Amino acid sequence: HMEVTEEDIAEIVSRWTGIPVSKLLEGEEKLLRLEEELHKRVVGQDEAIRAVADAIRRARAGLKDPNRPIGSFLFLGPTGVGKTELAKTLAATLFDTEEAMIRIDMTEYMEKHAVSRLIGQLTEAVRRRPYSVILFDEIEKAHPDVFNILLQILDDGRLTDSHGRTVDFRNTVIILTSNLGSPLILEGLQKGWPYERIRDEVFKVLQQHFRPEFLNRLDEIVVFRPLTKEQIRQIVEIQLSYLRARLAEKRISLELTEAAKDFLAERGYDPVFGARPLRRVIQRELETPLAQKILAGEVKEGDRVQVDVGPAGLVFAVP
Repeated sequence: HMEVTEEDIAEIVSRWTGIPVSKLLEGEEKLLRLEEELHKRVVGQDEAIRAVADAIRRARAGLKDPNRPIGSFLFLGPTGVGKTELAKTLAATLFDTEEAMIRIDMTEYMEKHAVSRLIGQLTEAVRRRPYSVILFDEIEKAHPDVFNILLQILDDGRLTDSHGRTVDFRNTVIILTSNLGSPLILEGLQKGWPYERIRDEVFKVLQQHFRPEFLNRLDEIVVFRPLTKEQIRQIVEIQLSYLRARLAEKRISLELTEAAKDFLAERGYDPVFGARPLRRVIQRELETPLAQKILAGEVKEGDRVQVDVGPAGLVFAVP
């Protein structure tokens, strides 16, 4: 039908039921091309994306335990290389909006009485949103008791609160994240440890916090890799999207050189936080002098701006 769209109908069903549009429109095939959706935003990390996609494909084919969340993942490796981005993108694609991602920072869940806070910070959030990606950040800091409740989610896709009434988790996607090993790998490189030492050290620290009985309940254990220079160069480009869209209103083009992107990349990426400090770097190195250039009148309506590297920082040109 022409005047009435698929979206029009889907929205009605979506609003009456509470089922996301995406979920109603999953079949109209996208599951086949879900890796490319996630690639629009998550540069690199091809293994992590396939994992997540393969897990979701299995649940959608009716091949997994129905009494479980759709997917359960442990995302290991360094921070700032795509974990949160992926989690968000995952929510936006499967459940329409990033607002459909619940983030539990386990730093607040270390001192025993933290279970009650969950059961109901967690249980209430998943009560009003049955269709949600749940992001447990740095899960290794979490207290044992708080870890026990997480297993209950992994066992039957449900969880009891204070009243006794169970909250359904069978439509949720659980992503757990941790750095464990990475800071340690950084230690041994700065301390000149032999490879096998570092490798032995990481393994035992992982064994301490995550015991087989818990990992067995997970769909995939993903280890995120550090980014290559080329991957970072694409991360720079993506991060510019908003600025470039802001300038585009006044028909202003922002055209960086090869050296320019590397410059930002160098200072906006480090092995500790990955690419997380890049935003502030862009804002300081490029967005600052550009603002000055505009307000000085040296950059105008429709102007094409060429960004190059220099000795002082970034140099700007008008052709």
